Amino acid sequence: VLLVFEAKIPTSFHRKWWGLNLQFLLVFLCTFMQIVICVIWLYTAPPSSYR
Amino acid sequence: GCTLSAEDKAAVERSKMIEKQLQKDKQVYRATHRLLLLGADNSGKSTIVKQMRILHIFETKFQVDKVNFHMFDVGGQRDERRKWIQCFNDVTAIIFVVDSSDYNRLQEALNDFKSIWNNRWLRTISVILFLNKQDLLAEKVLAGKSKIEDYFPEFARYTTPEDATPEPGEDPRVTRAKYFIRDEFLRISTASGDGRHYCYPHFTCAVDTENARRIFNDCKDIILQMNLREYNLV
Amino acid sequence: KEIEFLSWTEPFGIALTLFAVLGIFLTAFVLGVFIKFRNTPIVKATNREL
Repeated sequence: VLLVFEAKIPTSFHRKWWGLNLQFLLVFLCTFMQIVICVIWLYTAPPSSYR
Repeated sequence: GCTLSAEDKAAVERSKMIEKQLQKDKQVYRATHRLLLLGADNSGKSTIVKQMRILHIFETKFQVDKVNFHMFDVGGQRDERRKWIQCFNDVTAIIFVVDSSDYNRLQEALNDFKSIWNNRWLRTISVILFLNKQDLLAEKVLAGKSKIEDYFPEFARYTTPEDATPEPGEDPRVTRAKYFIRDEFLRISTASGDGRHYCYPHFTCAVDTENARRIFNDCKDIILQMNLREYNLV
Repeated sequence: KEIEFLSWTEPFGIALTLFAVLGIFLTAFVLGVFIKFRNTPIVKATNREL
């Protein structure tokens, strides 16, 4: 929304389906850093139930 | 580089300089907004283009602050043979200057605006509607010399629309006629449209230096709206 | 020895499950409103895919 409202340049004309796809890829990159942390954890020393 | 092409490397360096110049020009060309200045000769568009010459082959290069504008200024009139609407199509806005003072030619102005707004070549592009030479219209309505009822039949049963911006001290009759002439064009602008383009209306006179800033604001709004519906937000 | 964990049958666990179900149903209701109005200007403004 910020880049739409701060385009002193002409119309972006971001053609193709690459708009929604770009949104999803950025979301995936953030969640991807989190998932890397997660997999390193659960593969190296996973948690366990403990009496 | 290879095969000892001595002159070819000089040719490549020449092409490198030329490409550098073209790439530099690309920034200005992409940044510069494009305007199609339509309208009949009586509209007074000569005065407004002179004002653009004052404040930044029928061209117009004017730089409002940090943003450039190019007016192609083709007539696009009923009689003028500048059939170059198909060319120079992807423009930022259309500047439709109208002489609201002359009632007899006002209906022809309606027809020209209808033709422009319904032309499928310019369907996407919006219209910056400059109802110009407005002071003489004020003088005409102030006197009883000429009346809107002479040509436009439905000047009666017309109350000044709500929030039609008053001008302190302006004659209420003149304001009523003014907004009638404006809403008469907005009536055409409403039809045959999915909201793609908006006829930004403005009241202007040949002694107005702020027209450049009005064009700047309308162009910024047009770019904003086009980006907004292009990203599926409006 | 007494076996201690946050249990489903424990009343506090029951309340915690009820709140989770309430949140799930409120989120589903918001999704339903956002879908029955998926073309309204408000839903478009707040990025409807996201």
